[PDB]
Amino acid sequence: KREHEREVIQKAIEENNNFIKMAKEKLAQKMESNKENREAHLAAMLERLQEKDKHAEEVRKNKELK
Amino acid sequence: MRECISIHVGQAGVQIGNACWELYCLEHGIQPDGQMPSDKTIGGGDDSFNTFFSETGAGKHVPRAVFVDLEPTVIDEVRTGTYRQLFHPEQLITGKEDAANNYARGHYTIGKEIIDLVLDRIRKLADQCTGLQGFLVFHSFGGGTGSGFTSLLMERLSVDYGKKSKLEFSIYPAPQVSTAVVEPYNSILTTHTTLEHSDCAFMVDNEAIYDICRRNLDIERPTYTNLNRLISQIVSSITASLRFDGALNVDLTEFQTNLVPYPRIHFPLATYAPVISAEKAYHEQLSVAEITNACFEPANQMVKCDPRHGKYMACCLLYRGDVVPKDVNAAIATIKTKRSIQFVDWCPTGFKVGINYQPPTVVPGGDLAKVQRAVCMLSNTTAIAEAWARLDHKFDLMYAKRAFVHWYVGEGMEEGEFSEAREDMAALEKDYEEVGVDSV
Amino acid sequence: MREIVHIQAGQCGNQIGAKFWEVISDEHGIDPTGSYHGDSDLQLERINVYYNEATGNKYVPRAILVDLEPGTMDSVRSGPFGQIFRPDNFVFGQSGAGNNWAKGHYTEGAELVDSVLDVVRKESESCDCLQGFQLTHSLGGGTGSGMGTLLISKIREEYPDRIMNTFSVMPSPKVSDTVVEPYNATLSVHQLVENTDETYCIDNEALYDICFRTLKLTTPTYGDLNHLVSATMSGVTTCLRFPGQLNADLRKLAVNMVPFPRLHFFMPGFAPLLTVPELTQQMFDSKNMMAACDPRHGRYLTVAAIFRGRMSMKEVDEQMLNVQNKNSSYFVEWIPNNVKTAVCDIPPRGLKMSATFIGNSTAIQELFKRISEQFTAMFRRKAFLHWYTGEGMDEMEFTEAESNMNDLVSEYQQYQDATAD
Ligand SMILES: Nc1nc2c(ncn2[C@@H]2O[C@H](COP(=O)(O)OP(=O)(O)OP(=O)(O)O)[C@@H](O)[C@H]2O)c(=O)[nH]1
Ligand SMILES: Nc1nc2c(ncn2[C@@H]2O[C@H](COP(=O)(O)OP(=O)(O)OP(=O)(O)O)[C@@H](O)[C@H]2O)c(=O)[nH]1
Ligand SMILES: COc1cc(C(=O)c2c[nH]c(-c3cccc4[nH]ccc34)n2)cc(OC)c1OC
Ligand SMILES: [Ca+2]
Ligand SMILES: [Mg+2]
Repeated sequence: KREHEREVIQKAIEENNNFIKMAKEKLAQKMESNKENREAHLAAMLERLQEKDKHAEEVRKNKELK
Repeated sequence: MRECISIHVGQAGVQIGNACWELYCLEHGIQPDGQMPSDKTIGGGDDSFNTFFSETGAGKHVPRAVFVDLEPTVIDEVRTGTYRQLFHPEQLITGKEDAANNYARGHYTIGKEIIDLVLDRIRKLADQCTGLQGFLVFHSFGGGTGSGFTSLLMERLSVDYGKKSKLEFSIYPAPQVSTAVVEPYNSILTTHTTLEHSDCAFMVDNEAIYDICRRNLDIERPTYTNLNRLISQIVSSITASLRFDGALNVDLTEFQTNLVPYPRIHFPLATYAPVISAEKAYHEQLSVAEITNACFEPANQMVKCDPRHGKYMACCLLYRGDVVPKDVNAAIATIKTKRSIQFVDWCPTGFKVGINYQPPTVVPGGDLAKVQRAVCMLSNTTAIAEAWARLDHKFDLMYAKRAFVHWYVGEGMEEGEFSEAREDMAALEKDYEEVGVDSV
Repeated sequence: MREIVHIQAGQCGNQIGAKFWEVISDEHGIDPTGSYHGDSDLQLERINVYYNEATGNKYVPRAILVDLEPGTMDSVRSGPFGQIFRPDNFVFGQSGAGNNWAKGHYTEGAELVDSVLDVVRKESESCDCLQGFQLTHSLGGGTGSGMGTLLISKIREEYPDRIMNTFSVMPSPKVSDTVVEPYNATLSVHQLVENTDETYCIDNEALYDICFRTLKLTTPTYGDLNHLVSATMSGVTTCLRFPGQLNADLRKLAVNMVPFPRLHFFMPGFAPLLTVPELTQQMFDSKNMMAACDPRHGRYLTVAAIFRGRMSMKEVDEQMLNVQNKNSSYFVEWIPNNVKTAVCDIPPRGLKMSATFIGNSTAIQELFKRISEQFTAMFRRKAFLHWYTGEGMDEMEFTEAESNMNDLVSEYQQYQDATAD
């Protein structure tokens, strides 16, 4: 019965720790995937805007063939 | 000991915090400068009000509270308001840019810049506690900060404070005072993310409060100030057991044992009475029986739903004022014969009663009459799932078209989080249906 | 502080821009010298949004005034309040675009755009917390249209996380005979669809019809048209400039008005051109729309309405709910609570009660169809295309702008036909 008492409180400790651990890990994965998603969204926006700079210089080079 | 730390997040959480803490001070005789002449133990103490107030050596009684908002407009009014001396400046935390009604900005983009500072300031309050009992979190469902930052904070609080209890006061959205079209989105996202991290949540339907103010206080067009004065009375009735003590005072944790049969079923329905104008209350004194009977009128509930068409799992009555058990028992006996009160077959039908003897206080210039006795009913009814059903339907209408979703994806969120959140809500509605079915 | 940086480009942009600063400076009690002469402290509570405070209690508009045409600088300076703008914020060339979009966007305007971006940079970097930018311009000319959209692209490159708002004046043959304006507008709409977050479609066709039919003004001048524009611009910025229960800003407006990124072209409305029932019915009347579109030819995705003056908020709430019920079929069923109402106690000059309307209606396709019809009438004949290929442009860029605008129309039609069930 003493051995069972030990196992009950050890199970209570292990479940509270496991809940903290998995909540800690799920959050870190959520923040990291969100960071790379938002960065990729901003990078795609600038890439399209930078392709507008390449097309603009191309338009000027064509007029320079005046 | 058993201190409680209050956390007020976003405009709704902050402004309701203003109303609650002003009401607390009037209830305990605390002046706007924090001095409490009746308190003879200078610089400390173990009294019931010390669960919500710490004390400085100069005799100031300081709320165990943190105010957080991602923009400074609302908390700036606290910093320059009537009770500015009550709070140490580090208890009032503001950013520069709000979440713009966007859960993703409150949880990820903007919220992540301030979360560590907020947790540091919370730890400062927790370190002043000799027996910290848990947290009370005030926030809206619909705001980007109230939804996004709160759920981020609740996740971090579970990590930093193991399974220490966390209670919510959550403002459920209503069109009459809505601020954003995407409030159903924010509500479902924060309810899903917070569900595992909250032990008990008291939802407050702004439409229910709006209607009570119109119908009972004869207020033509209620403002936030009208709503918050009523809400603070209901919050005070719920926390009264933590801040006062007496021989018939049942602690809130003891009510929670009865109110939460399964961890996910932790949303009690609050019903409060009486809400009466000073002109109506004059010469009309409402008895224990009358205010108790009013607890079973759906018009007095904090969230719109019909418990007459659901089943009860718990019924708690929290009385304050001139109330004795004999009158409570007779009132309950009458109500049971004459009302539609059906319990599930796996729960006892008895009503848990708490009585706090100090009568309700009203803030000067309000619309509520001062009354000799009031009661707040906390019931666990399957009918509260109606609030989820209405919210989930509004979510479905927009999400079927992916309307406004790009504002969330642009902040790094994925559609999978929307559908994962919505599936959790679908399981929650199913849970409430299952608990109501008879045993086999 | 949530600052907005205002930019006005070209003749039309500088004209409606100057009137905007005149109107709101009066509303905030700012005189032409930048000194405050005010009754209420509601006038100064959110004054950061459009004004910088220099030492000495002087308020200077956070405004950048730009044109390839030198004359407009002097006309701005000589106009009322010309003496409030920062002189370093005047950026002008010597060329003039001659209603040539390619000159504004690719050649002469690109030569001047870096000089403007430097002014944008001092102003943006002084900002406590920048909301974003609001540009005034026309789409029918060359500078405001071509250089305006080039500026939008360049600003978005350096401020990709700020809101880009435009007041875009659409061309109409009733006010302008210049032939190539359907080209300039289509090329501009091509840019605006991709690179702005919210665009107010200020339609010269609608402005003319209101002055002629409703106000009975034959031969309406630009002062008559811009009188409607300044009333509109004051109304749709009221919730940015004054403290309200809604506490509006450019991002919150976009989040709530724009369900899909490309469908960000708003129909403004104003009333009166009175009881609260009259205001609400007029505000939803097609005659009061600043875009020549009939709302009953489409459906509202979202609506924002601001009522100004001393009136019963209960009565306003009842009437707004009433027009939604009696016109249910003209609001989409799959966006709940898509009509929002706000109130401001301070009325504009000369009225005790006014109402301003911001609609995201699928009927806006009527505006783009009208421009598409005029565009294709010329493009099928290749008329005056040498003005554009002469600046180095390739002719299928015209193909793409037309195709992109036709896509915008079809997308508005798609959500007009969508149902909840
Ligand atoms: N009862 C009550 N509800 C409020 C109050 N203030 C805001 N709300 C409600 O809260 C919702 C909007 O969320 P807010 O709390 O204002 O937004 P927020 O938390 O500051 O988040 P942001 O988007 O960053 O501003 C709406 O449904 C409002 O009706 C208040 O003082 N009392
Ligand atoms: N409502 C209104 N429209 C105007 C005003 N001024 C010009 N427009 C319209 O603007 C269009 C032409 O654009 P402009 O602004 O005049 O040309 P710009 O932007 O200065 O560019 P360039 O003159 O070619 O260098 C025409 O269709 C006019 O009808 C104005 O003051 N009010
Ligand atoms: C109401 O009027 C205005 C609002 C706003 C605004 O930021 C906002 C926030 N929510 C909303 C909004 C819009 C549409 C449907 C909605 N259902 C719930 C909220 C909401 N709109 C900005 C304005 O002018 C700049 C303005 O004036 C016209
Ligand atoms: Ca003490
Ligand atoms: Mg806020």
